[PDB]
Amino acid sequence: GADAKTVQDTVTQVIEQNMNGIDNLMYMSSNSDSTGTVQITLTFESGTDADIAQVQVQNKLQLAMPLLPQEVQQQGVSVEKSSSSFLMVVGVINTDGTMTQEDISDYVAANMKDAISRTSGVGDVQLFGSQYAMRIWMNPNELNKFQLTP
Amino acid sequence: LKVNQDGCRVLLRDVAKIELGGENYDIIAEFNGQPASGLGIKLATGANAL
Amino acid sequence: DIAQVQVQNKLQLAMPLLPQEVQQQGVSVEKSSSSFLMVVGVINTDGTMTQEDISDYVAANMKDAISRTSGVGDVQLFGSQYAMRIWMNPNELNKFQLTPVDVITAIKAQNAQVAAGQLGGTPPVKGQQLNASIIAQTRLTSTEEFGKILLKVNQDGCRVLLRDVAKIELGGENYDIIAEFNGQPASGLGIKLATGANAL
Amino acid sequence: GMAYLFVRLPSSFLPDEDQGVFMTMVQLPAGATQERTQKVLNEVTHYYLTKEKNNVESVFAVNGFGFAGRGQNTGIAFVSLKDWADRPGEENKVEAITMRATRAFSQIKDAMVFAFNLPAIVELGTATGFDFELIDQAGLGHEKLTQARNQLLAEAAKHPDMLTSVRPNGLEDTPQFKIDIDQEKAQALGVSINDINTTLGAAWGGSYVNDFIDRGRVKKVYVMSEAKYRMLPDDIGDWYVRAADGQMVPFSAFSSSRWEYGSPRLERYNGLPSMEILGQAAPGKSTGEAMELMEQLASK
Amino acid sequence: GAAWGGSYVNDFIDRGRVKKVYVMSEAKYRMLPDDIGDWYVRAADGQMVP
Amino acid sequence: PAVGVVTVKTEPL
Amino acid sequence: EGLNPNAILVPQQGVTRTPRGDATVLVVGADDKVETRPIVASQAIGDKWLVTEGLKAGDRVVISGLQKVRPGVQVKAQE
Repeated sequence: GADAKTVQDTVTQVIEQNMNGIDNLMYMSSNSDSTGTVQITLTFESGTDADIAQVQVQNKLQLAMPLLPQEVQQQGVSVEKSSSSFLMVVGVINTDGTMTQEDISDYVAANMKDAISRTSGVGDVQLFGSQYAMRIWMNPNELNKFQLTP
Repeated sequence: LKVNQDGCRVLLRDVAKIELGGENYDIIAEFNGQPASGLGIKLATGANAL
Repeated sequence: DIAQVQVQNKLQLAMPLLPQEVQQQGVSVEKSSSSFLMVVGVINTDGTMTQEDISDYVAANMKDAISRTSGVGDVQLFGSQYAMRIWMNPNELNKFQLTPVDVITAIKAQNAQVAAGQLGGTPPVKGQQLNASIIAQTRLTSTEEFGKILLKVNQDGCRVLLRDVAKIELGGENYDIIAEFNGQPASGLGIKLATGANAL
Repeated sequence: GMAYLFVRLPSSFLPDEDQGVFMTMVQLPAGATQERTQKVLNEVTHYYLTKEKNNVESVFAVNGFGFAGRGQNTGIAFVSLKDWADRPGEENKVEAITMRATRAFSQIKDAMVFAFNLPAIVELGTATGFDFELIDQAGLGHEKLTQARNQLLAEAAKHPDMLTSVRPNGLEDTPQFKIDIDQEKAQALGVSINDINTTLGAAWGGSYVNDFIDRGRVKKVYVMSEAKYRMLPDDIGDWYVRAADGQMVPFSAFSSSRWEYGSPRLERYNGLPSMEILGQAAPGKSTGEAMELMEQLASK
Repeated sequence: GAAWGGSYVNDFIDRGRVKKVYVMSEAKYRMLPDDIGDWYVRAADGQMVP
Repeated sequence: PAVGVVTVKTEPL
Repeated sequence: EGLNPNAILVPQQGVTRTPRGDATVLVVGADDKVETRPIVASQAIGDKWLVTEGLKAGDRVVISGLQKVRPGVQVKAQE
């Protein structure tokens, strides 16, 4: 719903104006989007784990948590540590195509994906896809028909 | 949803469409002629490969 | 760091227990030792700028690339950021029968940021060629944009803009500290020792 | 003379040897929809399947996604091959496949599309491309930083001897549509603007509300009206809002609107206003020479 | 306490910089214990009440 | 160099 | 439906809000090196856009190739 300007201000400048006392980087980078997925990338000094400075930064992010728009943290924010390396791609599709890519996505995602995450040796299973939802499609002729607002 | 004093019930299906939902709908990803679903795997640190 | 995250994570257990407003401002959960390092001062020797103005000059401008420098502990701002500071008149509030709470309700009501969306996001109709983003109501920038913020009216439209009862200026987030260095204040900047800093 | 041949030798990093796949970058002009993009992916897909049957063993493209920016004008084809033993011959090696691909790209109209190999440790760039950012420290206008930027893309095009591509990842300032509201009209309606906008992004950005259970699974709830109902600016005028009286109210009762620019993918590097400036050098010239060049053009 | 301890509300942007918003009346308007009586509040009828 | 060039005919409303 | 049938209805593709507060569409030149013309783009109509300003039927407007091409490059027409 919000733009890259709202990304920059309500999210990103919160971080920049909280990325303070930050330790052991090599640098930091970030980008914006109109879609809403803000991404900050944080290149750090080697020799150490991700986890110490991870919890440093994500706990001054914990200091930054009510400063967020309430709505996105009501959705949730990925504050992750991952090295950006794949392991593999996994090809999951109804060859009939009777099911949507969403249908396969929440099929494996609810069903199968999780016990892969209950198996050894996992980084992230990128769900190219998502959960189902209660998707709803209004009509202004119907709201108008009953003199209503969403 | 709303009524009048008669109780003329209004239902959410009467005003809108109910279904399952992608949280986005943005990636039409395709592999070998049909659009296909994909599952990335990434690395566990300190694990094996073979 | 270990006991730091112990205590600050039982503080994470303790977060909603707070008054909501101070955590709306935030908590200085700080692990640091009390070790100073150089507290570098600057001042317009004319003194045309207030110590707030110097503090916001460095704080917006200079301070942060000092935080982009090696070995740094805390960059201590003896000072603060600019803000919005408003000074009411109960004679004028009383003149228009005004509660400032509802004034704040208007402040949120026009100040805030509106998430809008796009001109036909996914999935659009078949044969659609164009999507772009809907652009909507913005958080404000100028104190005259702030100054023209609408308040109560009458039925004719006898409107009330902003302040009209009050006063707009920059906001010292406090006003409590008076430093002085030799005839006038300045900006001393506490560049404190980091833990593992390498000083020379 | 041994020392002469020692100093005269050029250099490189660790090579892009084989991967088994290649990474297929697909870029379109901005403003174009995912439908037209989808058509393009069908075309390119059709090329490397049909006109490249003999070696191509994979496809996977992502319509809508870009690792260079997740937007409607980009797509990626993950294209594998056969066995190495099943691809003997130098034309059956990845680079020449990409050369014929580039000849296809020159043949392909209405596109800026190129495939390649990534680094073996993919987090390093293009291994001929320096990454270059450039940040106005004074806050002199992102748009004017874009003026000086693409100005310095013209300047970056003034030296084809130095570079092989001076290309950015510039996701362009878009035509876009600002809707202004009069508060005295709104107070003349006496209706809370917050809920008007809640109605708006509910119907024009979509509204999450809450969750539920299917078969023991917590799930999201989304609501936004039909594509035909969320398509036009005039569709904006269709939406009626109850006021304090109970009257259904068009947005156009109080909404003006207009167009402008604005880039979807903004960037800030080390928290500082940046734009992505890729560049690969021409072969035979080190990137430090490109540093001396563009840093003496950073005088400009 | 909005007018006698200050009132933060929210933030904004100048030149790309999120900034606080405070409001509390004049020093001469916040000085005396008698000045408390100088403040008037709309009651249930909307009438200013000292 | 060749370009896709589409040309105007606007007869009815 | 409807009013006067002469109505410059170009599809949305060449339609550019250019620059700030403005809207031009780039046509090719007669010597194939392209030639932008600012036009009053009226309301979008269907998959198209009403224009009042200047343009006629038969004007060598484009579609595809606008990104390799800037003003000053010759052009070989395609539909």
